[PDB]
Amino acid sequence: KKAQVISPVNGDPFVGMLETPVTSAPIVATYLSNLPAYRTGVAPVLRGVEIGLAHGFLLAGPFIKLGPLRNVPETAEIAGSLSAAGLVLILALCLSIYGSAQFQSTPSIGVKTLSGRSVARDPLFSADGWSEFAAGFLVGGEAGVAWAYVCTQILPYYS
Amino acid sequence: KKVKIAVDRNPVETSFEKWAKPGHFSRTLSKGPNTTTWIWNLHADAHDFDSHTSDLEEISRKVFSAHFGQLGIIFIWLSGMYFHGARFSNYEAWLSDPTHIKPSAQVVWPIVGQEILNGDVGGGFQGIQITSGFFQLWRASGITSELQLYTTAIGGLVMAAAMFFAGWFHYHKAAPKLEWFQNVESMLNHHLGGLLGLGSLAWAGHQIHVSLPVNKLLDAGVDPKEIPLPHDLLLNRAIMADLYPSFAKGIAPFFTLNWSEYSDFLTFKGGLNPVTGGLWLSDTAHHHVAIAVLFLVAGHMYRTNWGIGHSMKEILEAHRGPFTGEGHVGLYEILTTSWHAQLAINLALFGSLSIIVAHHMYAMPPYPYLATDYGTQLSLFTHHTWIGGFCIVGAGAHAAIFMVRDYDPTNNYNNLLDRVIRHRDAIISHLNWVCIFLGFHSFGLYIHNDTMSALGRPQDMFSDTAIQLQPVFAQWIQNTHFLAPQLTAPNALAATSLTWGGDLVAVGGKVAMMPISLGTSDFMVHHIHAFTIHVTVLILLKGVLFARSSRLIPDKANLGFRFPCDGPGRGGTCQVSAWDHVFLGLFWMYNSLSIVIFHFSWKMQSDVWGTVTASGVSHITGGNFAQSANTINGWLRDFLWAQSSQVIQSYGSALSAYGLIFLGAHFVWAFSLMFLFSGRGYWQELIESIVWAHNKLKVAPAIQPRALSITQGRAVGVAHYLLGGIATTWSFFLARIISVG
Amino acid sequence: ATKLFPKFSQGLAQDPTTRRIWYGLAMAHDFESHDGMTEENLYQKIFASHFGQLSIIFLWTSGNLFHVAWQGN
Amino acid sequence: AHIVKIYDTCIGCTQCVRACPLDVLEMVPWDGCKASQMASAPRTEDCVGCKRCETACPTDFLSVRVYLGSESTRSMGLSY
Amino acid sequence: GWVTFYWHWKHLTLWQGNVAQFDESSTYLMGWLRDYLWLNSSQLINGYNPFGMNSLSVWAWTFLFGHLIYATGFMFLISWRGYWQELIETLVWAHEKTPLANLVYWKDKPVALSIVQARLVGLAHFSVGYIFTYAAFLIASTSGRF
Amino acid sequence: EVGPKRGSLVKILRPESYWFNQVGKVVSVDQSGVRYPVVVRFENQNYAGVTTNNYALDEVVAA
Amino acid sequence: WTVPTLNPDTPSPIFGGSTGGLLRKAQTEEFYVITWEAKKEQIFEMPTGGAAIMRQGPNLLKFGKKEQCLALTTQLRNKFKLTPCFYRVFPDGKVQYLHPADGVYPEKVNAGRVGANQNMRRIGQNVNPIKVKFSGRMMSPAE
Ligand code: CLA
Ligand code: CLA
Ligand code: CLA
Ligand code: CLA
Ligand code: CLA
Ligand SMILES: CC1=C(/C=C/C(C)=C/C=C/C(C)=C/C=C/C=C(C)/C=C/C=C(C)/C=C/C2=C(C)CCCC2(C)C)C(C)(C)CCC1
Ligand SMILES: CC1=C(C/C=C(\C)CCC[C@H](C)CCC[C@H](C)CCCC(C)C)C(=O)c2ccccc2C1=O
Ligand SMILES: CC1=C(C/C=C(\C)CCC[C@H](C)CCC[C@H](C)CCCC(C)C)C(=O)c2ccccc2C1=O
Ligand code: SF4
Ligand code: SF4
Repeated sequence: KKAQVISPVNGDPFVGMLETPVTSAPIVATYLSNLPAYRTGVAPVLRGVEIGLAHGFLLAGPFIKLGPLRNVPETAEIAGSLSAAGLVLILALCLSIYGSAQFQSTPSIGVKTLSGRSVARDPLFSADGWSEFAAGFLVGGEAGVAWAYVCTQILPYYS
Repeated sequence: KKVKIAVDRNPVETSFEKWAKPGHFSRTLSKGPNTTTWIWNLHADAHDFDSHTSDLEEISRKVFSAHFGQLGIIFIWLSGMYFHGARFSNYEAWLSDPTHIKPSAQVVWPIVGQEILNGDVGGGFQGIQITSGFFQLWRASGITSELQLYTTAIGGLVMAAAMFFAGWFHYHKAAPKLEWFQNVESMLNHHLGGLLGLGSLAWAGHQIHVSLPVNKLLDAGVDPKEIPLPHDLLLNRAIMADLYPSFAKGIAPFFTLNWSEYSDFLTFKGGLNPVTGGLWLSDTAHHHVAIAVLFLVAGHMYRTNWGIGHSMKEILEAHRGPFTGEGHVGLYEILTTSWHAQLAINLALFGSLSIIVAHHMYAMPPYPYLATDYGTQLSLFTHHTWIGGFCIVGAGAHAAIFMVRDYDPTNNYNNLLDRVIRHRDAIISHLNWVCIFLGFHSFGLYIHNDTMSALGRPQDMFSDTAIQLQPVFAQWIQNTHFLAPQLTAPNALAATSLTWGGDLVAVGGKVAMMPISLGTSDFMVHHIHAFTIHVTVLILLKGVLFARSSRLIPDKANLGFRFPCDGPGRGGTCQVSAWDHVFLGLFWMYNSLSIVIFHFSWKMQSDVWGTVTASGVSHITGGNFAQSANTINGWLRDFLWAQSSQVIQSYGSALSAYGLIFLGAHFVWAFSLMFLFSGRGYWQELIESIVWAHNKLKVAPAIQPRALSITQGRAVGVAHYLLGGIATTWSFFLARIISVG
Repeated sequence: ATKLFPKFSQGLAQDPTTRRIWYGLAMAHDFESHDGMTEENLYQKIFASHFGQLSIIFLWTSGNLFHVAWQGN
Repeated sequence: AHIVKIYDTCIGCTQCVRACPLDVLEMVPWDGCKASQMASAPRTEDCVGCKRCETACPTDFLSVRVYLGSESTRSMGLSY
Repeated sequence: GWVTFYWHWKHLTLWQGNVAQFDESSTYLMGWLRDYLWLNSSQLINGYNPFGMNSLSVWAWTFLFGHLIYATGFMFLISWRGYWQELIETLVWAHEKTPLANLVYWKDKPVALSIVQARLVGLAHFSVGYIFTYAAFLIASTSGRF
Repeated sequence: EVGPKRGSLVKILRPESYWFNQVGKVVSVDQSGVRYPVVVRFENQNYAGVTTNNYALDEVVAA
Repeated sequence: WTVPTLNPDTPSPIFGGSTGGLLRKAQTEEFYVITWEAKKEQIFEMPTGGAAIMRQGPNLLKFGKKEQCLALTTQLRNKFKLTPCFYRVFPDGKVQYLHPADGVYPEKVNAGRVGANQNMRRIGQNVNPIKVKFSGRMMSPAE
């Protein structure tokens, strides 16, 4: 009857997160820590480029296979890539105004990392950091949409 | 010995002394009324037995005798239906021609012109065409005479008087103690062996000896007057051995375990009777024999007075995991200490069971000539679906009431209930997200189709033609159960239902049951069903988990289960209680089950029900559900506007009362909006300006007129809302399907 | 901290919630419940608002005329 | 912050303080309507506006009166 | 709505030459339901069907639009603040504890609509749906015939 | 002593009272310098559920 | 009586962890700490959700809202007959004592606490809102 799995977060039963296998399994925490969002030491512009490449490559698919011009053979990929470009641009504007809105207060409380060593604050959560993050997001998103078009053009088994 | 009879002699004196004193059951209302709210509280707290007192023994005795009263009332109602089928019915005429004559058992008196409601149903009769299906049930029982219904009615009245005598006895003369009610091992052993095991065994005996031969002769064209009476099929074994030669062997094949000899009246045929359109009564007889054996072995599981068996406390306490802490410990104490914890589970499973019943009674119509009475089939799905939803909402209610009153945190430390209350935020957050996801991806599909077909882009819709969302999993299960007798159920001659696929059974020209195809429309409506169910679950479960406390109000348990609000503070705290979550879950239950029964009616009228006169099945709506139900305008046009032609033109005909209850139900539903949209504080000031006029004329009452409570306003509003909406649907359904079906 | 949108109400501009946005959208033209409003300033703001309503009405009629003249028959 | 005012009809029954879930009210001696206690509202920055206080006031209408004012985190019962 | 129902039906029966239909059916409410609301909806709701569409499809879509908005106002009219504030508390927890999404945070704290505010919002959804539904029905049942 | 007798019927003259222009019976009158000394009990209860209330000497009148 | 300083060495009750605990308000704006000295180990009810076991001796407990602390205060005072006292902690480390701000609980007199927000008139002796019009902000006649 030993070996309980569910634990409170960092041992604190009053914070309210209840560290759980979906939260803090070694593989899951490893994967989430390796994501460019949580690389708080790298420049936010490059993490934004990577995130934007991913998101601009994935969100072309729906516009391509389900857009209004999905059934005309060659116009479909062009239309969906232009639509994904527009959506990426909209998201970049969203990120810019979010950086205008959020980063004005500079909260003074520190950050630890569930093991005691007081890490620094992520430069991403600063006005200049989020500005360059949205810049990287725009660049990477448009590049990822363009490459999605390219992959529709060049991949062998693209049905 | 532990498990035994334990009662108190003459606990409560039998007198009308407390009948003359209303409000006697509580300390607050026994002082008398000063305001009108007392009159409402007298009724709201009437059966709230766990607040009249604290001792569970007296609460339990009250509950037991109240159950006896409910049983007596149910027996009165059953005897009344049997009596109306005996005196005021065309049953003996319907037995001779059930495919032509409409089942009627309610005659209307000719007083103010309502003799027009005595419709020409058939059999030289004039009455109201019933949709409860009692005629099919009685034919399946093997009645064949109104005298047997008469004596069944008199037996029902005898049993009702017996139940009421039993309630009076077990409250006033000899009422059991708490340690008698708390023998849940004995109660389960008995309710499984004797109630559901021996009950199914006895019904199997009736099905062997009365239903099967009588119905076998009824299906062979024999007139119900020349059929042997059931006692003649009991005594004269020659008749049964002529009908089933295994009766020539006696009961020896049972005791010699040569059971295959009984394969004449205990079958596994499957499918439907081609001549009646219902399940084979030999199949049902074998069914009830089997589940009787199963329940009788299931009733020998728990330990009562002889060491063999299980202690439920030991099963529960030894079921715990690494994810779940201490596990089911303290739940035995919860359920042997709280009546509401029991009521919650019982209502939940009983309502889910009623919906199981609704779904399993149309696909596998058990009674002869049930499927071809489309009104009876529709009514029997709708009724049990609604009863199930109501019971489930009540299950959420009483779970909340447990969490408020009967919950003790000392008994529940790191058990499953504590561990649920500790992460209710995760629970409700994921439930909220899935409700939103499903709302979008289930209703925005309908909006997308509306927008596409309105813009003239039918190639962009979500249909069986443009963008197919086929329900491939349900289609595979259909094919898996259609091919079941070939591979996975070799002793079954056919599948359980014809809805899996195959040939249709048509009786009297009308389609009893035929395969049901599923496409994109069915995908969308099933996902709508899951969406609405999940939102109702969201509301009720959020009321349960946040019945004691929240991040808004941490002291909600002291506030109670039924309170309107803490105040306008914290931005506004109205409907924070666990009662108001039930009040909203009622609305969402209505919204869910309305769509469920709408799906049923349209799918049945389009793709199942119909006539075969020439070579071809001509359905009622012509199979529009496949292509028309992709849109909300579809359900408007081709269901709510098209199938409303029978209810609004029913005036001057036998179904005119259905149109009347259409309009009056539309009235009551909207009337509910006077109570739901508004608030008490307006009506109190209006009432006091009226009381001024009553004072001026010296007619102000001594019982001060108050506006209804806030909680009472919400309850009245939801009551009128549900009544009007359900009754509108009832009128629409019945007026449509009695005419076209 | 204290926001900027409800220039007419400092109690709303200090609201940390989303109620500030809504109540500032819905208290914008209740000029007599503004901060620092006098009666003369009230009447003057109302005068200007009536001028704005007139301008809007006349632009609306101009647009009806224009679209009937252009895209109509 | 909401506005909680307490009037001289207070008979000093302490019910408004016992009902207050936020510790906004307190009972002050003799520096009020009369001797034998009186209520007061010194910590209205913590008042949420629930009006449990005036729900519990037994005087004609309510000696304690909550007037809903500007909201904050403390006056909206937010743990976030 | 009563006023305009009366006007619209009296004039629909006048314009169609069938004032007898109003003189007979307007004396009872199933007349108003069937012969006015049900009868004159025939072209409106068939503005678009699975066979195609016509110029009344915009008014059909608007009809259903108002039916949606009205009912949505029912949500703010019947359900009241305190169910939604606790729901939003749960969603705040969900956003603060979700990885890759707690990076994004609100500047204005999510609270439920207040009491007066949601009263106004339900009244506005209600009125907009009422108005749009009747405008669609009016213009479509009159333009469809004439 | 001040006020009415301790069984007298009294009409309430407080404008914001629930029992304004309504007859009540005196429980007692506190003879100190207390403001609102008169304790009146009413046969009918207010919206809060109270039947007693303290009134001043100018808020009370005979019959 | 003097204002007690918050002891951080005070242990906490035995709680297995919930989800109703602290949020970013604790890190950004404020949070609250309630303390009490218990005579035994009793399973009490957390206002956030779930049951915790208080320790024999002094306990300490974090909360994100003052209403939570006073809910537990009335629970420990009414069901366990204890005398708890809670604070308000700011993320920068500043502690502000809150409940027994004079030592005794607010329903009891203390002979020296000052009466605040007391209108010395009857509730019907308030002026009409026309007299408090154009006072700057929208102002109630109660002022
Ligand atoms: C005539 C015989 C009789 C007499 C004199 C009493 C006398 C008493 N009983 Mg007992 N009792 C009896 C029969 C009797 N009982 C029976 C037959 C049952 C089994 C159901 C009970 C079960 C019972 C319980 C469980 C309790 C009592 C209690 C009481 C006390 C007050 C009950 C009261 O307020 O009655 C007035 C109440 C009624 C008249 C209600 C009748 C409800 C009936 C059964 C159902 C009718 C439903 C109806 C069909 C709905 C129609 C809907 C409508 C809108 C059309 C009193 C000592 C209570 C007690 O001791 O508390 C101190 C208590 O808790 N009795
Ligand atoms: C073989 C034994 C047996 C049987 C048949 C039943 C049957 C029943 N019990 Mg259970 N019960 C039993 C043993 C049994 N019990 C034991 C041993 C205990 C003690 C732990 C309990 C404790 C218990 C409680 C606490 C309650 C029940 C209830 C019920 C009824 C539920 C209603 C229902 O399903 O409608 C089916 C209806 C019928 C089948 C109608 C016919 C009823 C027949 C005549 C009575 C059954 C035989 C009876 C138990 C034996 C005594 C007969 C009498 C002459 C002395 C049902 C009649 C509930 C109820 O409704 O209360 C009234 C309820 O509240 N029982
Ligand atoms: C509870 C269910 C039930 C009941 C009551 C019956 C009843 C009966 N079955 Mg059926 N049967 C059933 C289920 C049932 N069956 C099922 C599930 C199957 C499938 C396996 C069958 C298959 C079956 C076959 C194949 C046959 C029967 C037959 C019979 C009859 C003969 C009984 C017999 O020989 O057993 C013996 C039973 C007893 C010896 C008990 C008698 C007890 C008496 C009544 C005691 C009372 C005396 C009292 C104390 C004092 C007198 C009082 C007063 C006069 C002084 C009888 C009518 C036979 C028959 O007649 O066919 C029509 C037959 O051939 N049954
Ligand atoms: C096995 C079924 C069952 C049982 C035994 C109980 C028992 C109880 N419930 Mg639960 N409940 C149930 C099902 C059940 N309920 C269901 C299905 C729902 C969902 C609707 C609820 C929802 C519910 C809530 C929300 C509450 C209860 C409460 C209660 C308690 C007091 C009920 C009372 O005094 O009402 C006395 C009876 C009435 C007031 C009559 C109600 C009037 C109805 C609505 C009229 C309409 C019905 C009619 C068929 C329609 C035609 C109308 C016609 C007359 C014109 C009691 C313990 C209360 C409680 O414990 O809180 C402390 C409470 O607040 N129940
Ligand atoms: C038609 C009326 C209506 C509508 C649309 C809703 C909608 C909703 N209710 Mg409400 N509700 C209503 C009536 C309604 N309710 C009534 C009458 C009651 C009775 C009191 C309730 C009681 C109630 C409760 C108690 C709960 C809800 C919940 C919900 C949500 C669950 C579905 C969801 O999120 O899916 C997604 C949204 C929809 C399906 C709405 C339609 C949006 C479509 C898809 C189009 C989207 C437009 C798109 C963004 C383009 C924008 C255009 C741009 C110009 C702005 C949703 C916000 C639940 C909730 O909030 O938790 C999840 C909940 O707990 N409701
Ligand atoms: C659901 C429901 C219903 C119905 C129900 C039913 C119909 C049920 C049934 C049930 C049943 C139907 C039951 C039964 C039971 C039975 C029993 C319980 C019996 C018993 C018997 C006995 C116990 C005996 C014994 C013996 C003998 C005598 C022989 C020899 C040996 C011995 C000793 C064993 C309705 C719809 C109306 C309403 C709602 C609810
Ligand atoms: C209309 C309405 C009222 C007013 C309803 C009044 C108070 C009661 C309605 C009628 C009562 C029941 C009187 C009916 C007659 C009495 C039963 C006495 C019988 C006398 C003769 C008629 C026989 C509320 O008090 C209310 C409160 C909270 C939310 C919504 C509402 C709401 O919508
Ligand atoms: C759904 C619902 C919510 C939840 C609604 C949330 C909190 C706000 C709505 C979510 C977003 C903001 C929808 C915004 C869409 C609008 C189209 C925005 C238009 C406004 C601009 C013109 C300014 C409540 O807070 C509520 C409160 C009291 C009674 C009933 C209810 C209620 O029914
Ligand atoms: S409104 Fe609530 S918190 Fe404010 S003073 Fe009154 S009782 Fe206390
Ligand atoms: S409850 Fe009312 S009367 Fe009693 S002390 Fe508080 S304000 Fe005074």
